[PDB]
Amino acid sequence: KETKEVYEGEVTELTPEDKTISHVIVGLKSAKGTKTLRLDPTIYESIQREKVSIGDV
Amino acid sequence: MKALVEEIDKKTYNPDIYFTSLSRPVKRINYSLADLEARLYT
Amino acid sequence: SRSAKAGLTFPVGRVHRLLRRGNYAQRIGSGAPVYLTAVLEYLAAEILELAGNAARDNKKTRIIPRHLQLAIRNDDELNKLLGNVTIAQGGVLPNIHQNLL
Amino acid sequence: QSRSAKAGLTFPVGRVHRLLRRGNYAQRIGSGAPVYLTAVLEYLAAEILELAGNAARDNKKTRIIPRHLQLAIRNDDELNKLLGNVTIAQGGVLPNIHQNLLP
Amino acid sequence: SKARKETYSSYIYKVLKQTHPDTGISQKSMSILNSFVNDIFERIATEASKLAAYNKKSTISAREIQTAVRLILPGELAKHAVSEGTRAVTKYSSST
Amino acid sequence: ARKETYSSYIYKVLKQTHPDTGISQKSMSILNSFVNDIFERIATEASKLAAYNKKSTISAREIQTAVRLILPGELAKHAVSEGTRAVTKYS
Amino acid sequence: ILRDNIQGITKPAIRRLARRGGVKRISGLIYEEVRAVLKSFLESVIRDSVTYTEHAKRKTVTSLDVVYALKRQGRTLYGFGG
Amino acid sequence: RDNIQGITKPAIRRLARRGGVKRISGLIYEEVRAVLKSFLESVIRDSVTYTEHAKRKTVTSLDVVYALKRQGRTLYGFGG
Amino acid sequence: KPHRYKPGTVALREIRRFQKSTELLIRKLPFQRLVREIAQDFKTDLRFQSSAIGALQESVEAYLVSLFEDTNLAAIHAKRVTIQKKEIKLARRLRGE
Amino acid sequence: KPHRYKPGTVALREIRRFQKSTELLIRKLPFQRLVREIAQDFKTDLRFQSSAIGALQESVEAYLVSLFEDTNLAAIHAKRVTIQKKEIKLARRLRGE
Repeated sequence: KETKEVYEGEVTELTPEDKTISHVIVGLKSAKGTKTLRLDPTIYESIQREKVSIGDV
Repeated sequence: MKALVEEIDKKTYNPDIYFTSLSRPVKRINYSLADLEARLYT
Repeated sequence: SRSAKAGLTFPVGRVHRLLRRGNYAQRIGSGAPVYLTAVLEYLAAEILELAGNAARDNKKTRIIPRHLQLAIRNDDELNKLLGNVTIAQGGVLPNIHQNLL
Repeated sequence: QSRSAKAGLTFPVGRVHRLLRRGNYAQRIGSGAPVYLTAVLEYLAAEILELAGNAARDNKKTRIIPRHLQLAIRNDDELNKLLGNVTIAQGGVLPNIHQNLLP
Repeated sequence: SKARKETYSSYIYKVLKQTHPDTGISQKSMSILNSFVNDIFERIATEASKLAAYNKKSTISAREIQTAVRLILPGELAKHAVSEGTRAVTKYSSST
Repeated sequence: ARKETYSSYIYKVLKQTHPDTGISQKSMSILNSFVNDIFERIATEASKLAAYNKKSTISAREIQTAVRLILPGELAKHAVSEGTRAVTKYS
Repeated sequence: ILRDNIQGITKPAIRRLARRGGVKRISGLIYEEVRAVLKSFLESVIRDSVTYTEHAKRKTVTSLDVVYALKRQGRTLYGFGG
Repeated sequence: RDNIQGITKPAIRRLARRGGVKRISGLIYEEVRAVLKSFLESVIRDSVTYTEHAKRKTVTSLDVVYALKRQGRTLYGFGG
Repeated sequence: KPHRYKPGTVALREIRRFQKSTELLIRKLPFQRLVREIAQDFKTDLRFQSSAIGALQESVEAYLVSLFEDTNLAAIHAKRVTIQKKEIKLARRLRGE
Repeated sequence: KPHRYKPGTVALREIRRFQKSTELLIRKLPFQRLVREIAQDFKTDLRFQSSAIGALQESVEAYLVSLFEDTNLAAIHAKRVTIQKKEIKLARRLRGE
């Protein structure tokens, strides 16, 4: 038995932090909330693989 | 282990400046007049 | 006296008689002047140690009212406790504004 | 007959005298002090009653709302200087309009 | 379910009938007047207690109420309150 | 004539805390005004707090909640701890 | 109920309270600063309310607890529970 | 006759130096003199009140300290 | 031809409208959950009467009105019509807080 | 070659000079005739002790010092170094007077 965290939302900004080694803050706009999160370069590389843009769930 | 996902604010968080913090205790305050005037005039 | 067996310095009979003749209530308990001498002894010991260290800062073996003024005003709980109290011959704090420099 | 009618008072002397006895103020209480206190409280209460009464007469109402008492207290200088921190519930504020904000 | 409570309803209604016997008073403003008389009672009572404690005396007379009213009130309210108070007291003591 | 002050008690607590530094007479009068003022503070708050509960008896409960209400939480915390320690050690 | 009830005070409510005070134009940080002053004020009164409620051996706060709580602070709130 | 002018302008200048004021205009001495004129009436009137209640012809230090007691100022030092 | 007011007109009639009203401008339920929210971490499982809530809301409303009047005069001293954060810190600090 | 200071130097050393001194800045005789002058029209033929005059002068001096500090911060809020009459009315009115 194990618990896992689930994140989802509409992508608002894909931008480095302010200075960098290339990480990307992904601002996920959900319905009931808006939060920004910082990710690893590998999951950001898969984000570049999925060909997402501004406004994709 | 190392979390690949990190929640972060836009205004409060900066990637460069990282800061972490937590009979009667009382901070030490110098009652010297020349120390306070020496601090305020430098 | 009952101050030495309880670890007190201020007398219990003077405070108990002052509460009796001070027109506060009809019945007066026995632990209330002991509690009052405990609180007044702790607070007076606090002003004595803060004014004592404030006298130790300026290299003087006597307590002037300026040492008590800086000892009270430099503490946050003493300034919040007594904000309207005017101390004679205590002076003011060396507060210099930054924009006037 | 109570001693309020022979002295020209409305508030009772026995309730104020007993309240001063059981209020833990002093050991000995005089006899003219509750009469003086009912005189001062009767004059002041009559003052608020006539000022709030005329303030109720200004807005053409036969009942005293707390706004009439609020304007009656705040419009007087001695009542504002006497009570400056007193907050009146459902009394509103004064129509204070600044001159520089006008076009 | 209620035993008894004390208020100034009939007295404020009687002075109301003495000043302007047309305008009525609501219950909430009557409670505000009850808080007013109950507050000023503690004001002149507490000032009489401290003023009696300052003179090293255990007796509260009309002198302490007179100088207490003269010290905690403006000169108009203390002047007319001192005049009407001394008038009611000296008119009271003349009956005997 | 006689007068009452806290000179020997403040001198004794002075000898208990730091028995080197002396105290002037004027600052001793300021401390006398301080203890004489806070005595009227906790005494008056005990009188009004005893009057609020419709009781004619002032106990250590009224001094405890009075000290807890008129002081900040540090001074009321250590004053309540040392006060209950002195009272429970006394009884 | 237990999570961020400080945001329940709306911005047009602070705008109406600014209209009561005679304010013409209102900037951005006024609602946050007024919300912070209200947040300190409700602790400053409510803490004394829990103090008198704990001393009164009661589990329910009454009007005498609020009026007597504001009595020692010099505010002397009349009206309800005088 | 006009003892209110006894307070000199360099005295108010020194009291401005105690408060951290750099430059002082012209009406500051008149406004400060008026505030002091109202203040001495506001304290001295209560001093004559307590002196008249005390059945005394001489004002003492307890009259001044007890006069400033009810106003919340609580002046310590002389006559505490 | 649309009919619009110039900026500065509706604020004056809002002053004339709300300054004649003695009603409360804050709703009962967010103030209820706010009072219970501050009362949560002090003492658990408390109760509140039907009274003593409009007293806190009344003193909060009138005290905030007087604070907006003193802060409004502080913004008047700055020779402008806009209220700023330093006006709230100025009028808050100069009142003895 | 005369030696003169620039405007703004002697005020700072006057602050350093007087802020280290606890002496009274008002003389005893104009305050004496002033106190007797206010005491003339209240009660005729009064007496004053040798004490209770430096208490009024001490509370007047320290209260005027705190009023000059609050008025000085009020002039600091106006983004200038000069004190004005509206600063005294502002810092006087905002303290509850």
